[PDB]
Amino acid sequence: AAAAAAAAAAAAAAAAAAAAAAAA
Amino acid sequence: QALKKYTIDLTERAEQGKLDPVIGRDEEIRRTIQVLQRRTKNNPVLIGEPGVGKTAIVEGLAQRIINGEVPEGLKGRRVLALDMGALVAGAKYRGEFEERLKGVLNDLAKQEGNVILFIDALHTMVGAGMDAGNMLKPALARGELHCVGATTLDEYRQYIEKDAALERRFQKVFVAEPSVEDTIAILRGLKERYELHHHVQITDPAIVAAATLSHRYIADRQLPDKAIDLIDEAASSIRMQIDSPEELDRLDRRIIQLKLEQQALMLDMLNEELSDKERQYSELEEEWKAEKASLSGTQTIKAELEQAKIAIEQARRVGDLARMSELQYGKIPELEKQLEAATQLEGKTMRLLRNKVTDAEIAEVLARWTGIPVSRMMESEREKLLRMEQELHHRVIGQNEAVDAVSNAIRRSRAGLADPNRPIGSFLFLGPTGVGKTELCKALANFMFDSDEAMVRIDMSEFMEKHSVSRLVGAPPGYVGYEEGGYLTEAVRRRPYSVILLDAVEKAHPDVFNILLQVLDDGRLTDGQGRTVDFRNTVVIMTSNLGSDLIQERFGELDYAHMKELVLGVVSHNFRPEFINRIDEVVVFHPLGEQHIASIAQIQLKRLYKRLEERGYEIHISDEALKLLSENGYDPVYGARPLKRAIQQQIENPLAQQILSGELVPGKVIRLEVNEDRIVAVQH
Amino acid sequence: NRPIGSFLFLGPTGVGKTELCKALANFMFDSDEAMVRIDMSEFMEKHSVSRLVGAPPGYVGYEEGG
Amino acid sequence: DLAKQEGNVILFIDALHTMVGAGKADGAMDAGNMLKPALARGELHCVGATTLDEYRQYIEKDAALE
Amino acid sequence: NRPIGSFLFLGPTGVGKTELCKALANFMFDSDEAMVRIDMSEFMEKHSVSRLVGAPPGYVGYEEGG
Amino acid sequence: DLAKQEGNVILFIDALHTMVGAGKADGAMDAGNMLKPALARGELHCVGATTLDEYRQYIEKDAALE
Ligand SMILES: Nc1ncnc2c1ncn2[C@@H]1O[C@H](COP(=O)(O)OP(=O)(O)OP(O)(O)=S)[C@@H](O)[C@H]1O
Ligand SMILES: Nc1ncnc2c1ncn2[C@@H]1O[C@H](COP(=O)(O)OP(=O)(O)OP(O)(O)=S)[C@@H](O)[C@H]1O
Ligand SMILES: Nc1ncnc2c1ncn2[C@@H]1O[C@H](COP(=O)(O)OP(=O)(O)OP(O)(O)=S)[C@@H](O)[C@H]1O
Ligand SMILES: Nc1ncnc2c1ncn2[C@@H]1O[C@H](COP(=O)(O)OP(=O)(O)OP(O)(O)=S)[C@@H](O)[C@H]1O
Repeated sequence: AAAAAAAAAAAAAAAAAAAAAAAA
Repeated sequence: QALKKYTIDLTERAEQGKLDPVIGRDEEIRRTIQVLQRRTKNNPVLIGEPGVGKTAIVEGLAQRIINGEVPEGLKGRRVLALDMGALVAGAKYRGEFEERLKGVLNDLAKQEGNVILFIDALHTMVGAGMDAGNMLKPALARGELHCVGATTLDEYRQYIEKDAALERRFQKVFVAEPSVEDTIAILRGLKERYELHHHVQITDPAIVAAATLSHRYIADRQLPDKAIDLIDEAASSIRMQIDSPEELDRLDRRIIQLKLEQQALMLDMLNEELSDKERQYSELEEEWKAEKASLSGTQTIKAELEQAKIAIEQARRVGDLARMSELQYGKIPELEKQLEAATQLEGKTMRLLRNKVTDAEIAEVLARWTGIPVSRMMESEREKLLRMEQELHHRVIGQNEAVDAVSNAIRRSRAGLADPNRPIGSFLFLGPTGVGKTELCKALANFMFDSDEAMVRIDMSEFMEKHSVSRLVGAPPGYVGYEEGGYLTEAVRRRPYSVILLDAVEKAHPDVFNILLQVLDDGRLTDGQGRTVDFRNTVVIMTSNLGSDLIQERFGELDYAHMKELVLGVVSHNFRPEFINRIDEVVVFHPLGEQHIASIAQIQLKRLYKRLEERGYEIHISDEALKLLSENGYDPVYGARPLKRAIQQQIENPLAQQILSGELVPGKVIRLEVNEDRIVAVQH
Repeated sequence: NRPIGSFLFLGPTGVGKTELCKALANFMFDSDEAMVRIDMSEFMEKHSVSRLVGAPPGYVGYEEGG
Repeated sequence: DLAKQEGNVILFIDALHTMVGAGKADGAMDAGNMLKPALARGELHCVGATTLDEYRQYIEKDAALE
Repeated sequence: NRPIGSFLFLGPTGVGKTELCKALANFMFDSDEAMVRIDMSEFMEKHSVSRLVGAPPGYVGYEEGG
Repeated sequence: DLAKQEGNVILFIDALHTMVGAGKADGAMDAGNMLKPALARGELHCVGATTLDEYRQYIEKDAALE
C-alpha cells in the first residue's frame, strides 16, 4: 500500500492598471 | 482512546494550576455558556482581534469549571484542546487523517456531552486534504459535539466565510477589545502572577502607567496584550539591573588600570591607592551581595505566602476544617508583616538599587521598545535640551523667532504637556530664500538623532499633479503597487518619531493639502491597505517662500507682529482657509545681515577646513580676505548662497588650480593672503 | 428602509464638527475614537472607491476586503 | 525535544519569513499554526531575524504571528 | 550636498553651447552619446514631469520609472 | 555536495532572476531564501548573469539577495 503524497500547488494573482486624463 | 493521544487536558492544567486566573470577561464567558447549552448549533467560536483574550476566555471558563461556579448544566464537563498538529502529523498513508478524525468523533460520541470540545486555532482544521470540513459539517449541527473554536477576526473572513455552510455551522461570539480600567484590573491579577515569577515588586503607578501608555502611544498591538508586554519586559529588565552595576564597573576599570600601571612601573603610592580602591570595591561588592540576599529572602517568603494562599484555596475546594482557620490566622498575618518587614528593610538598605517597577521603568521600557522618547527627563539630555538655542546657532545664525519656536516644540514634547490629539509641531516657514529654512530643518535632524539626512524628507515640488497624493499615501487595492504602500506612511510607521520636511510647499495642486488637512488636524493617516498610522509623535514642518516681495519690502521699519499678519493674509491668498487654521505656528523668516553673513562665512570656512583637513592641509585666512568674501557675498534678494558661490569661485578655483598643479606641498600652512582684489595663496 | 441618522453637516471652519462626531462616539460607546473615520480627503480620484469598498475578484487585495 | 531541554536552548531562526507559509499544502499546516501556541505561552525561546522589508510583506499579513 | 556644478549657459543659437556639453562628454568618456540629454523643449505641458521622474503607484507605466 | 568540494568549485548561473523566482510557489520555499544563508557566508562561489532592466524588476525586489 502507498501514501497520499503531498503536492506543490502553484497559484497566481493579478493586477489592474489605471489611466488618468487631464482636464484642459 | 484518541483523547489520551491527540488533545490537551486543559482541565488538568487548570487543576494543576498552570494557568492565569482571568479577571473579567463576564459577559463573554456567560455568552459561551449560553451558546453551549443549546440543542442544535452547539458551537460558538470566539471572534475578536488577535490579542484581546481569545485564549483567555476558554482558560477562564476552564478554571470556573475547576472552581465549580458554573451553571449546573456544565458541571462535570471536560475541556480538551484539539491538536490539529498530531492529528495531521501522523497522517502519512491514505485516509489516516479522516480515520483518526472519525475515531475522535466516535470516542466523543461515546462520552455523550461529557466533553466540551475546544478547537484552538480553527482555521488550521479546514484545509487537510472530502477531507476536513465535510466530515464534520454534518456532525456539527446535530448537537453531539460541543465545539468551541477560538480564532482570529481575519481568518474568519478569509478562511471560513468562503465556505458558507461551514459559516452557518457556528455562532460568532464577538470578543471585544477590552477597555482602559478593565485592562487595569486584569493587570492587577496578573501583577500578582508576575510577582510570583520574576522575583520583583510591582507598583500601582506602574499599573496605571502601563494602561495609559499602551492605550496612548503604541497603535499596533492591543490591550491587554501590550500592557503585559510592558510589565513583563520591565520585570525582566529590572531583574537584569539587580542581576548585573555601573559604579562597580567604573571602580573595576580603575583598579585594573592602576594594576596595569603598577605592573608597568615594577615613588610608588599606587600599592596604597590600589589597596584602598580594592577595599572599597570589596565593600560595595559585599553591600551588593547583602542587598541581593535580602531581596532573595523577600521573594522566597513572598512565594511561600502565595503557595499558602493556593493551599488554602485547595482547602476551600476540598473542605478541611482546622486547615482553614489554621492557615488563615497563622500564616497570613505573620508572613505579611514580615514581608513588609523585609520591604522596609529594602527601603533601608538598598543604596547602590531598584527593587520595584515604577512609571520610570515603564517609560524606559517604552522608549527603548518603540522609539518615542517619553522617558523621564534624565539630566544630560535635560542639560542639552536647556541648551537648545546655544546649539541651534551653530548651524543657523540669526532668525531667532523660529529658533525659539522649535525650542518650544521640543520642550512641550519632552515635558509631556502637549495635546495628545495632534502632532508636536505642525510648523510652517515663510520668507524669501537664502535664509535657512532647509537648514533649520537639517539642524533639527542632527539635533534629534545625530544624523543630518535621517528625516522623512518629502520634497513637495513633485506634487503639481493631481495624483502624487497616491504617491505618498499608498496604492489602493487592485492596482499595481498595492503590495508596496506609500513612502510617507511607511517611513513613519518604521520610526514613529521623525521630522517630515516638506520643502517648497506651494508647488502643488492643493489636493496634497487635503491629505495634510488630515495630517495636521488629528495625526492619523490611512495607508493604501487601510491600516492607519499615528503621527502624534512627529514634527511636521513645511517650508515655502510665498512672501518674497512682502518681507523683502518691509522687514525693516516693521515689527514681527504685523509682519506675521500681513504675510498671513498673503498665504490666505494662496492657501486655503481650511488649512492655515491647522498650522501650529506660521513663522516668518527675514533676510540676513552683515554679522550673520560673517558668521556663515566662518561656518563655510570651518567645513572647508574640515574638507581640506581630510585632504590634510592647513589654512589660515586674512581678515581682508574675509572682507572680500563679505562684500562679494552680500546682496538683499538672494540671501546666503551668493556667499557660497563667491567662496566657491574665489577660493576653490585658484586653490585647487594650484593643488593639482603640484605647486603645493603637504606640510605647509596654506595661508590665504590678498592681492589688490584677489586672494593670493602662499606657501612657506 | 434607511440608516438611522443620515446627517450632513456644514458651516465655517474649526467649529466643533468632528468634535460633535467624537462627542457621539464618546457618548454611545464611551470611547472618543471608536468610530469609523473614513476620510473623504483621500478619495479625490476614481479608483478610491476600490480603496474603501473592496476589490473585484481575481485582483490584488481582493481577499482582504475593503 | 525542545520541551525536553527545559529552556537550555534558545532557538534561532534566520529569515523568519520563510516560516509563514512554510509547507502549506493539501494539509494547510503552514508551520505557523504549529508554532503559534508555543510562541504564545513562551514555552520556546525563539529569536527570529528578518529584513524590515519582508516583515511587512510576508509576516504582517499573518496577524496572529505578528 | 550639491551636485558638481549646475550651469545656466546663454546666448543666441549656433555658437557652441551644445558643443561645449558634447565636448565635455567626448572628453570624459570619449563619446557624445554617453550623457543624459533631456530635451526640455518638449515639456510644454505639465506632464513630462511625470515622464522624467516616473509615474506614481496606481498608474500606467509604474515599474519602469522615469 | 559543493560544501564537500572544499572550495575548489565556482558556481555559474545564468538568469539569476529566474533562480530568484524559481521555487517561489504559493507558500513554499524558493532558491532565494535557501541561498540567503550559503552566500552571506559565501561558501558557494556563485557567478551571476543578467539583463539590466530585469535585474531592476526582479532581483532588486528582494533586497537580501540583492
Ligand atoms: N481578561 C484577561 N485576563 C487575563 N489575561 C488576559 C485577559 N485577556 C487577555 N489576556 C492575556 O492575553 C494573552 C492572550 O490573550 P488572547 O486574547 O487570548 O490573545 P490570543 O487569543 O492568544 O491571540 P490568538 O490570536 O488567539 S493566538 C495572554 O497573556 C492572556 O493572559
Ligand atoms: N542662517 C543661516 N545659517 C547658516 N547657513 C545658512 C543660513 N541661511 C542660509 N544658510 C546657507 O544657505 C543654504 C541654505 O539656503 P536656504 O535659505 O536654506 O534656502 P532655502 O531655505 O532652502 O529656501 P529655498 O526654498 O531653498 S530658496 C545652505 O548652504 C546654508 O549653509
Ligand atoms: N461648542 C464647542 N465646545 C467645545 N469645543 C468646541 C466647540 N466648538 C468648537 N470647539 C473646538 O473646535 C475644534 C473643532 O475641531 P474640528 O471638529 O475639526 O473642527 P470643526 O469646527 O468641527 O470643523 P473642521 O473639520 O475643523 S473645518 C476643537 O478643538 C474643539 O475643542
Ligand atoms: N564654437 C564652436 N566650435 C565647434 N563647432 C561649433 C561651434 N559653434 C557651433 N558649432 C557647430 O554648429 C552647431 C551649433 O551649435 P549648438 O551649440 O548646437 O547651437 P546652440 O548654440 O547650442 O543653440 P541651440 O542649442 O541649437 S538652441 C554645433 O552642433 C557644431 O556643429
